[PDB]
Amino acid sequence: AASQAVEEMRSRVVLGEFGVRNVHTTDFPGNYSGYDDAWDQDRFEKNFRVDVVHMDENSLEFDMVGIDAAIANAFRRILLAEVPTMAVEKVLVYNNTSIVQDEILAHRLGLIPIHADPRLFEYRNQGDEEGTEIDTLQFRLQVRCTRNPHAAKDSSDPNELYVNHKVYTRHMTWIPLGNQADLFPEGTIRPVHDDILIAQLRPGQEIDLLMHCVKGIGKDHAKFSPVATASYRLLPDITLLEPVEGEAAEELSRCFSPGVIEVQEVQGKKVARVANPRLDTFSREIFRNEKLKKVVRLARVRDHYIFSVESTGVLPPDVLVSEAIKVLMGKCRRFLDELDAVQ
Amino acid sequence: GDIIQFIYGGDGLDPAAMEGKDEPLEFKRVLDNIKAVFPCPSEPALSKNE
Amino acid sequence: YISALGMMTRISSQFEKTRKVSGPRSLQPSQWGMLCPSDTPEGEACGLV
Amino acid sequence: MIIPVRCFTCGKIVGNKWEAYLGLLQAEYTEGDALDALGLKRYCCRRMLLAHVDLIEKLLNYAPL
Amino acid sequence: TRRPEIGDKFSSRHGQKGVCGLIVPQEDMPFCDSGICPDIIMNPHGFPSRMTVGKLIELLAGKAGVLDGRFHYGTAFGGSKVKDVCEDLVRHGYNYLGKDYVTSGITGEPLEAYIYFGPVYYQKLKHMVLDKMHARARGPRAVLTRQP
Amino acid sequence: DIVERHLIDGDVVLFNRQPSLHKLSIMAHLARVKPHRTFRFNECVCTPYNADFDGDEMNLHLPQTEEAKAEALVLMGTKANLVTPRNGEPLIAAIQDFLTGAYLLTLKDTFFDRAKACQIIASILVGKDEKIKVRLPPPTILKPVTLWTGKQIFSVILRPSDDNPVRANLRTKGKQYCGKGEDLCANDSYVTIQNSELMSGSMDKGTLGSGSKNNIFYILLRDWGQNEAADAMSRLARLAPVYLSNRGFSIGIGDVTPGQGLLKAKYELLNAGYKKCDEYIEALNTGKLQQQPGCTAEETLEALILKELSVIRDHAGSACLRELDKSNSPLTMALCGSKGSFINISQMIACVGQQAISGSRVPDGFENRSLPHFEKHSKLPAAKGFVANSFYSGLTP
Amino acid sequence: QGRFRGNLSGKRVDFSGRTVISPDPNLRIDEVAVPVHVAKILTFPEKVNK
Amino acid sequence: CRPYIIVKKQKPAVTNKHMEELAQGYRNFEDFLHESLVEYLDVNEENDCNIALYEHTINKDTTHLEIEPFTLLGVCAGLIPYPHHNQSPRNTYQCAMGKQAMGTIGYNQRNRIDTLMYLLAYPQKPMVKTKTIELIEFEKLPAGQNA
Amino acid sequence: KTALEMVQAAGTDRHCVTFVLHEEDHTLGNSLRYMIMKNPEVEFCGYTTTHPSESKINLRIQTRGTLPAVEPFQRGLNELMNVCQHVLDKFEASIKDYKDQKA
Amino acid sequence: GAAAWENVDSTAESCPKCEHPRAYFMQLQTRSADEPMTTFYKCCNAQCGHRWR
Amino acid sequence: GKTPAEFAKLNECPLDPGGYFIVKGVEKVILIQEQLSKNRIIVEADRKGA
Amino acid sequence: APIPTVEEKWRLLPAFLKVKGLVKQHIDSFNYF
Amino acid sequence: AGILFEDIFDVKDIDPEGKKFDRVSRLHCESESFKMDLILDVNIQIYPVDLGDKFRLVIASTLYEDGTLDDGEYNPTDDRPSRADQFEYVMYGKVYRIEGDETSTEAATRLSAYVSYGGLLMRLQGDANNLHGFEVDSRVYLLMKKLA
Ligand SMILES: [Mg+2]
Ligand SMILES: [Zn+2]
Ligand SMILES: [Zn+2]
Repeated sequence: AASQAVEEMRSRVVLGEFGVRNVHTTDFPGNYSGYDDAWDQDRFEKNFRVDVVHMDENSLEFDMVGIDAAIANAFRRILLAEVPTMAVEKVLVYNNTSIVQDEILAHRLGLIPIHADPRLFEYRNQGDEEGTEIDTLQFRLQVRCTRNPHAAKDSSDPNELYVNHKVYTRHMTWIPLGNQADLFPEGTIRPVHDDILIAQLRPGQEIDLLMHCVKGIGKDHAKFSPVATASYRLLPDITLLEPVEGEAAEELSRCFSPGVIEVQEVQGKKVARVANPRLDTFSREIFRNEKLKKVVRLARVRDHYIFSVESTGVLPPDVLVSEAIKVLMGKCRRFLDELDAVQ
Repeated sequence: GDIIQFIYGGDGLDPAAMEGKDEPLEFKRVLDNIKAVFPCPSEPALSKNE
Repeated sequence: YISALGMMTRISSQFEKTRKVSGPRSLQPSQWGMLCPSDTPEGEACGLV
Repeated sequence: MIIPVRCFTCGKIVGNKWEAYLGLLQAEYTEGDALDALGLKRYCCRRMLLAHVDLIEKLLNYAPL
Repeated sequence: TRRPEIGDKFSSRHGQKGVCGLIVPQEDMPFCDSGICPDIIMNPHGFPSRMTVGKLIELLAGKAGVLDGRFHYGTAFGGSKVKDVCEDLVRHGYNYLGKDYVTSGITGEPLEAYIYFGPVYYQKLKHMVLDKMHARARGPRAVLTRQP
Repeated sequence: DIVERHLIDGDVVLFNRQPSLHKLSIMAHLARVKPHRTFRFNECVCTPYNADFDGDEMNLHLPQTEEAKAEALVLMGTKANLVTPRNGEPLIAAIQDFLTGAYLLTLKDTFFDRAKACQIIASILVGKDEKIKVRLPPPTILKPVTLWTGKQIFSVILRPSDDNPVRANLRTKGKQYCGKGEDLCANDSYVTIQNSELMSGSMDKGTLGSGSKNNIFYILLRDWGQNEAADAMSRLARLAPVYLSNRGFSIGIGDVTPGQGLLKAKYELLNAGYKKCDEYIEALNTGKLQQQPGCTAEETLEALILKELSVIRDHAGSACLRELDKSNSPLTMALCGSKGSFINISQMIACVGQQAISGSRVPDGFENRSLPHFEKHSKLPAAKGFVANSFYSGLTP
Repeated sequence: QGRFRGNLSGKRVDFSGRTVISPDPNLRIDEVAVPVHVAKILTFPEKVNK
Repeated sequence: CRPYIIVKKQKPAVTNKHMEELAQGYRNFEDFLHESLVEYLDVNEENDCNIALYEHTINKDTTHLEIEPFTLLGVCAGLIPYPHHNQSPRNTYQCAMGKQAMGTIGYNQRNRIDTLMYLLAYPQKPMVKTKTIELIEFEKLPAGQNA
Repeated sequence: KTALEMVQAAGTDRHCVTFVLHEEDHTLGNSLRYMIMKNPEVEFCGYTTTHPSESKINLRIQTRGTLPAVEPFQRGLNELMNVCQHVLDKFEASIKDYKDQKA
Repeated sequence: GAAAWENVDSTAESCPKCEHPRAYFMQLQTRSADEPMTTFYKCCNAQCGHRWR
Repeated sequence: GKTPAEFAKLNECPLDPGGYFIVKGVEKVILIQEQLSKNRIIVEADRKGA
Repeated sequence: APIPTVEEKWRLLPAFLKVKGLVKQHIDSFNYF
Repeated sequence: AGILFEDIFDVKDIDPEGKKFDRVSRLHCESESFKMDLILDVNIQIYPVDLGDKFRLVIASTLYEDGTLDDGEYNPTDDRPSRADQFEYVMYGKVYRIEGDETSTEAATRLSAYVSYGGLLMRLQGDANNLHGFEVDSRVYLLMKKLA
């Protein structure tokens, strides 16, 4: 009926053959006459929930129910650009004989993440390029490539010919200042992956430099982005308008993901159904089969967002989401304080 | 000082200000715009003679 | 590298822009399998290089 | 001339695996299973590790030394 | 060491010469279901008039290649056909036409129409605004005629 | 005292391109400063400058006299030169990525809720428009759901505020007008605006573009001055991109692929045309062929073959346009007229037409034949320049 | 490049610039953006008044 | 002059066995020239001869077979992926821009000292590469990236 | 110096207020737009960006009756504060429960 | 003669002037500054003489 | 007749196509000239039509 | 019954490039000079 | 009681020229009491209709049955006894054209009202006696309810 269509438009997002419909969020007071879409904190707190389905190192997957697309996009953008971290900006070079350009070398060193906790540091004030113990870190790199004194006569591979020919990120050493040695235990301040290839050297060449790691946000530069990929997708809910049986059911299993549609034998005949719509990617291949277009209906839930966040190793992603929420709270508090100062 | 034309194009109209196809105005569109912008509901209609 | 490799196989015309005849500047069927039809400098040298 | 640290689109650290990728080129593994073992689900990192050319060796062959 | 900025000319291996008009942050950029954000945004309006279907074919072949770890050939009057790359796309789980479900990065809501993503070979040209910008003060003049 | 101040906002500055064809190639604008390094301006002025943003350099001259600055602002003002003196047709108007956006906005299928409509309306409240009332129009459908159509949002551009005295009125026909609708067209191609409010029709290049008269901006310029038309154009150029980005408009390989029935019709038409061409060849070579009056026999054969090939092309294009479904980006762009046409779509999808050199078929460069790959004295279609396949399926050498 | 055509009918001037263009819809049709680098070079002589 | 495979009695002179022996190294192109299998043809000479683009196009009156169609394009046009799906002015502009595209020049570009040189920081070989690219070894010296 | 208010015209009416927010982007603008959009006494709400070069936004609010259009702004700010506190607490509880059940 | 004159392709189309089936189209591609092609329609059954771009 | 290692010892790229002379340090390339074939009768229409 | 087609026909092209082709023209000309 | 028109119509055709749109269809209806033809555009996605369905339609000047013509603005959040409460599909529009029938060259008595529902057309044609009160450029409401 009409109420069914209204509910489908309000709560579901249908994906047609040529375009997507019901993409706009409309649950606002005044849009729907037969519903009280006015804000209610109690109903919001009741319907909202967060369930983590997978959480390991540098990877987090969790479903949020009850939140809106605006707040989800805000969280995503805060995580992508508005989370402060520690990265290298200033590079002091001392007789670089490497073939790699000094500017390219500094740019590569800037992209290297730092395992230092960003909350324990503060933003560097305008000026003061020397830097203070509170808001700076020093990483000294010094690699000299020379021929191996003892090696084979042929030594076709460069590994046996020379030593330290590949300057990995493990060669750099953190130099504490003031009381950073006592505050930070040994092993905490270090490169993240310890295996990043910075450059390759030859005998006679040498790389000597000092990196001044400072605080910054991802909006200013991509090197401060703590997350590699932080995104969210709507939870698919594949529904079957008519029961699908026979060999066409197998076609259904070949149209969608192998892990969403499961087939079984109720009375010896094959019948397909939805097992786990989470693993589906919505390739929209079911539209290729002419017969099976009128039996399925691809849909997305408007208030069920699966967030996937892959951290770069600076800190676990749960703390990243917490810091994003804290940054949003701080922005709200700054705006409230400004409004109060105006009045 | 020799005069080329006693009047430019025989009428003296600006080609850039030509609102019609080589004509200064299009009476139908102007009349429709006048009717639409100034609709008088408290005044009666007019016959041919009036 | 592509620029030098292409310039190493360039051919100029005898007219050398004496008059815009547009005859030799066109693409003739005789260039089949011998000269690249699409490759030509854009500008006044079109059809002569 | 060298493998970049981060991918252009996403930004995941991908240079540290480059040598390992070369190691996966020294074993029986082909391109696909190597990229799968490297944990590159998104095709951007796969493109970054596949379409890259290692010209650093040819340049160091012309290095002063 | 020059960084791409507004005014840098770019080619696309298909004659679609372009110029950087705007640099948007990553947060303003749309994303896929997996979280991929494409780098460069190309105007579709240049396709119908310039009939550059070969660019779309190259995009599809490159997407299939980066999916299956292969190098599809674009040989003239030959090369890999559309059917093979479509089968590769339907095997790897992506759409067989390149168009995918894309959510807007700014509003956070999905787009009405599907967007065409794909890895394309972009090449930068020597024509940069940094070497073409030229302003003129009073300055010197010529000896014969006192003109700039 | 004379102080040589830096170029700041509000200074009238010239703007010129090296190839100057008409007077509109060099125009005076208001200078603004930005941290970037390029000359940025509204794209609606790209038509007089004939620019395409493909690396073309542009000149900029700054007068050093108050009289010159005033003359530049008055005579060479952008708002005062919206029409060319050649025939009075407006040049500064909507352009690509603006015609298609406004066309998709003014479609009858578009319906927006309160939040999205409010966002789209507020997307223009910048600059001098920061101190005007929004004047949110009443919704059309309110009982089941409260929705605002795209045409009301487009009309908001004409009359943003309540105190705005602009009352635009226009009544004209579009490009896809059926000829019998008269504001009742099935394609909805009859443009009708009353009191700066779009009543019916779909905006396209025929009404928003710089093609010819009956443009809405031209009517605004002629009926309410230059400032109102300039403000309306600014609001459109600041509204259309936002909606076009928030909606999504892409072209894929599936948008240009042919259909099954299209391929069948193409095959049948090619077979019929080849049979008719063979019949004409046999009639001319052996026997008497009907000579077209005013020309010889061989020219008559060439004209008949060209006519048959072009008939095949037009029929294949009609079949492709009939089989193409809506929401197709090339088809939508051809309907709105922003870029491309039905001929380009037919050439890309259905079939490429006869390659005509100097209004004739490909001449025989070799002896009695165009290429050695064909028989001598053979006047077959494909042997003389016809292209059987399309760009999608691939072209023969 | 003679006196008549190269030095009388058309001649080079100062206080001018040449730059690459790029689209910007956020600006009015009668407005144009000028880079800061060119703005710091091109100067306008203003007379001091009350 | 251009090489062409001699065709007699509706069958090419070159068979699969000859190509296998060529691949294994038993013969070279000069051996094909000597054994009356491939011969050079001039424009005036090919004006009187009949050429076929493919085997399915071979008819009774055929004297030579085209070796490869994509050899029609030169060096720059070979860089265009699927050039037969694009407009010819587009291909011309693409060749003109590729003649000016920045990228790596050679292995000795670091020691080379020219008046003006443009290099790419992170060059990448194209994903959709033509056989001409592999023949000219352009993949070893790319002039662009994949985005 | 960050957030300022602009009246609709010289009349200095409080019904239509344009908040100019500096050092802001689409994130907080859209979040506040969604949060204050559900207010029943708001006729029109809408944010926009002046220019992508500068980091400032303009958010116009027009209420129904004689509301100063500043009180709905603070109401939406407090509501977003409450929503953020709730989602933070819920996420922390979920992470703690997951880490506990993992062992 | 009208019979010899109607040696054209376009038949039963929609012209932008009177919207009638009869038509006489000419397609031109000799423009490099203007990337799109060029049309010239000649709608003439009742001797209207329609000639535009 | 040199190996890529011998090219590296001489500071020359093996992939360099060559074919150009080196004079005063600059690289000059002699373009392939195209000319009408000699010793051949050419029949053509005169400027007057003969 | 279509005529069989040599699959590796394009292999005739690299063998030709080994002695002639891109740059060998000017080289052979200067050597003959 | 600003009821300008009231009748019951039956749909004779859904789309005479095919499904030209997704959310909008060109309804053609005929009245049963009078000889009133109706060409209408509505939103079938929120209000679907069928060929064999009949609906009672009312064209009113105001949405309040008490007679108060205060329609300067409309707030959807208002809760009060109104005409829309007694109907199912309400559209707010503006009558913008009145045109006489051209078929009857003499003794013509049929007129047609063209109304724009924000691009959704509404042509109501019939005897001029039934169209009493309709004036050009007049903002009105349309209320429809399906019947058994
Ligand atoms: Mg240009
Ligand atoms: Zn990546
Ligand atoms: Zn007609």
